[PDB]
Amino acid sequence: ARGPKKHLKRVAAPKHWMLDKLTGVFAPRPSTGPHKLRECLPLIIFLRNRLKYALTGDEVKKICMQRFIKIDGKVRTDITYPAGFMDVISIDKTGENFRLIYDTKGRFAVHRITPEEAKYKLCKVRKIFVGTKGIPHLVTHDARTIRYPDPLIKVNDTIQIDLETGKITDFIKFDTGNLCMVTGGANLGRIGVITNRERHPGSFDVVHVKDANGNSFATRLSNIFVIGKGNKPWISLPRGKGIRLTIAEERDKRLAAKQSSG
Amino acid sequence: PVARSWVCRKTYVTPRRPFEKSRLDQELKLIGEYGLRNKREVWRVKFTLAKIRKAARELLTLDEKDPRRLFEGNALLRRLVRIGVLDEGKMKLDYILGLKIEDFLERRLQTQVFKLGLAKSIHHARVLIRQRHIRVRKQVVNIPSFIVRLDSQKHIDFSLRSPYGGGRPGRVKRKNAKKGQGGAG
Amino acid sequence: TVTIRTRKFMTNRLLQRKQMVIDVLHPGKATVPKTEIREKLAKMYKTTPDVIFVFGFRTHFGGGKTTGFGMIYDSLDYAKKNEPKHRLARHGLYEKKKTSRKQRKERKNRMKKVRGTAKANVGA
Amino acid sequence: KNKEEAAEYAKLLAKRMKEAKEKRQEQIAKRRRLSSL
RNA sequence: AAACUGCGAAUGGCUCAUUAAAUCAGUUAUGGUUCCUUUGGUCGCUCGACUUGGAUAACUGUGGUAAUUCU
RNA sequence: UGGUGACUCUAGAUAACCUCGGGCCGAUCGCACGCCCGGCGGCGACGACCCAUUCGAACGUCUGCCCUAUCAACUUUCGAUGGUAGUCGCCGUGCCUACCAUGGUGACCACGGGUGACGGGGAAUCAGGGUUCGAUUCCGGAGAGGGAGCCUGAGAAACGGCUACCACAUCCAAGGAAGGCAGCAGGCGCGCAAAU
RNA sequence: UCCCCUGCUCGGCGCCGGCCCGAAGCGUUUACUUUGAAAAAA
Repeated sequence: ARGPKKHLKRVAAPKHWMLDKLTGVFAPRPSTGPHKLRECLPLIIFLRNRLKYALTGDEVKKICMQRFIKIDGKVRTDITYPAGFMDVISIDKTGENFRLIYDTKGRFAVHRITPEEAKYKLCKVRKIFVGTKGIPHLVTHDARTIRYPDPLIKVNDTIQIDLETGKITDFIKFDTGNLCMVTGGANLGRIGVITNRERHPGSFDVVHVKDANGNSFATRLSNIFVIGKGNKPWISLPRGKGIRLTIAEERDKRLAAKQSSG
Repeated sequence: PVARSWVCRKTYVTPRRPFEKSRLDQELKLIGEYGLRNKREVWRVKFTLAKIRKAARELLTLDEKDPRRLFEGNALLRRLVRIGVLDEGKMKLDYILGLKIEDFLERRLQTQVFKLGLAKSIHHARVLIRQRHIRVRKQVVNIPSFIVRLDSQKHIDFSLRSPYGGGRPGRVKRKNAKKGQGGAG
Repeated sequence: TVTIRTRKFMTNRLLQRKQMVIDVLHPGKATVPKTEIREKLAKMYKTTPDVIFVFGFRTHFGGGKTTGFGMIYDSLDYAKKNEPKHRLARHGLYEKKKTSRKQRKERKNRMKKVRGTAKANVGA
Repeated sequence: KNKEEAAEYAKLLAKRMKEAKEKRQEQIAKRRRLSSL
C-alpha cells in the first residue's frame, strides 16, 4: 500500500467486538484515539449491540450527534470513537451510566453504575517524563498527560483522577499483595492478588498472580493492572467477580438455572 | 469480497463395494421395513452413526479423570438419551458401541406416526406426513425425517386444519358434495 | 378473531420512541394487513394511529404465527425527525424525486464537460 | 493556573524532600547504632 | 447556482506476469528514523493596531482554430 | 532532577550561532447576552512551533521453501570482503565516493539453469505414517503494454496524475490534437473452458 | 503416595549482642522431557 488503511473487514475484527458474518462486508474501523485499534470498543457497536438503542448505522449517528453521549464527562460527536478501558460512558437523558470492565471471559459487558462513582477514573501510568524546565509528567494508558504529579509515582503504578478537575487524587503502589486484574492475553478479566514477580533483564518480566479461590496464573507485566489496595477493590466489580470458572461448574450452574426457571 | 457462507458438507457416503449381494439384501430389507425411499437416506444414517462411533472411540482412547473426556462424554450421552436411542440404565461411554441402525431408524417421525396408532401402514404414514397433517406441539411438520425426542413423544396429533383431526373438508369431498347438490337441486 | 401480544418491550427517552416485538396470532385467516396492527396498537396504548410504525412481518410455517416489529412514537414531528424516508413514503407522508441514476450520472458528466454559468443550462 | 500549580508542586516537593532528609538522617543514626552495637 | 479557498483522490476494486532465503510465516529491535488525523499538554515563560497592502476569481464585453474538460 | 540491564538518555549551567528559498510567539468566524464606574466577561469553530498518544510505514536479528551435477568451484580495481574519513539519505549501512589489506562462500550442495512457482492461513484423499493442490472472497507482497524520469502532497517513483521510447492505434480542412478496462457491464481473439 | 541426605552480603511469623525464615548480587555447559506466557479471524 502507498498510504494508511481506511477500511476494515468483518472477519478481521476482534472477537470481543463479537459480530456476525451474514450482515455486512466491512466492520466499523475506529478512529485514532487514546486506545489502540484492537482492545477498544467503538461507540456505534456499543449503542447498536450492547444496549439495542438503534437498529441501523444512521440512528446511532443521530443519537451520537444529538449531544446525549458523555465520554469521560465530555460529549463526543464521532461515531467510531474508541471507548477504551475504564471509560465512563454517561447518558444524561435516560440517567444511566456505564463503565467498560472485562468479565470472566474475554469480552466487554454492560455495567450500570451509580453516578457518584462516575466522578473518578482509574488509569495506569506508562513512563516518567521530565519537562523542558524540570516539570515531571505522567503518561497514563489512555494518553492523558498530567503536569506536576506526586514525587512517589513510579513507572508501573495506577492513579485515581477526577473527571472534572483532571488532577490526581490518590494512587496505589505496585506492590506484592495488592489486588490485580489482567487486561490482555489468554487470562482476561480475572481478579487476582499479586504474589510473585521475577525480573528478566532485556525481556518481559512475568509476574505470578493468585486468584481469589486459590487458583494461580502468570501473565506478562504489560498485561497487569492494579485496581485496589490489599484485597478490597476501589471499583464495583461485575457479576462473577472475575473468577474464571471452568466448563463443568458453569454447566452445573446453567442446568441449575434451567431447572429452577423451567 | 462478498458476504456469503460457502460452508457445506456431504451427509452420506458411497460404499466401496458397488455390487455385493448381502449388503444389497440388508439395505433393501431396511428400506422395506422402515419405509425409506432410496439408499441415500440409509447411507446418511450409517454416516452419522459412524461419526458418533468414531467420536466415542476417540473419547474412550483417553484415560479417566480428564475434564475434556468427561465433559464431551457427558454431553454426547445426554444428547443421545435426549433423542431417545438410549436410557438411563445404560449410561456409560463404552455402551455407545453396541448401537445399531434400527435404533436410529426407530426414532424417525414416519415410524412413530405409524406405530403410535393413528395410521394404517408406514407408507400411508409417510403420505399423511407429507401432505401437512401431523403436527408436534402446535407446529405443522410436513417431512418424514424428523427425529423426535422423548419429551415431545406424547404430542403427536393431527393438525387443526386437517379433516382427520377436525377441520374443513378437503377438495374431493367438497366437489362431490357440490355435484350431489347440483344433481339433486 | 385476531389478537396480538407484545414482547421485548422497552422505552427510549433519548430517541423519543418505543421498541417492541409483535406476535400476531391469526388462526384460520391469512396474514392481516399492517393497518390492522396499526389500529390495534392505537386502541391498545390509547394513541392516535398516525404515529404507529410497524414493519418486518414474516409469517411462520404453520399458518397463524407472524413475527414483526413496531415503533410507537410520542409525536408526529418527532416521528418525522428520526425516521427513514421510505417508511414515510409508505405512510404517504414523504415523496421522492423520480429520476433514475443513469440520467443523474450523465447530467453530472455533461455539467463536468463545461465550465462557468453554462452548467445551469447544459443540464436543463 | 500555571503559577498556582507551580506553587502547589513546590510545596509538595518541599514536604517530600523533608521526609527524604529525615529518612536519611534516621538511617545514618541506625548505621551509627549498629556500628557501635 | 457559479467561482476562489480547505480537505480527499495514496482508500476501495481487479490480476498473478516478474520474483526460489527474494516474497511470506513465527519470534524479536528502532537505546538506528518519519508519522495526516484524533486524544492530552504547552500556546502574558521572549525585555524589544477599535485592524495594514495590491493581485486574481465568479460576473460584463470583444475573438481565433474544423476539432479537446483548448484559451 | 528522573529512569533503563545498559547512553554520547532527559533535565541544568557557561560561550555563541540562529539560514531573506526566512521555525513559533492568532490582523480569522458564529450564537447568547451582559455586570460593575470606556475598561471587564461565559460557551464553540478554524489555525498553530514542539512533546507524548493512535493508524502506520521503513530498515534490521534467529529459524523454516520445488527440481537439476548432461552446472564443481563462484565473486573481485565496472565493490566482491573488511578498516577509516566523508557525500547523499528521514535514519545504521560500500548505499556511493577517496585511500588501504586480500579477503567472502562452497559436498552440511555455494554458484549456474528450470518451474505449467505469488507466500501463508487452508482444501481433497486419509487406520497409523504420508501424497497432491492452494490464481480464487482473510493477511502480506507486485503491476497497471513494458522499461525510464518526475510535480504536488504527511503519505506516490501514483498511472480513472504528468513527461519522452518502442509496438499497436483514433480524428484530421493534413498544419495539428487526444489515449491506455489485469475496475463494473459489454465485444473480438484464444480455446475443452466461464453470466445482465 | 508423604519430607530429607549447591555457598556467602542486605534484611522479618518471632524470643532475651546469641538462633530459624526472607532477599539487591552469581554459581560447568547441550539435546531430551514436563509446566507457563504470548501466538488474528473464518
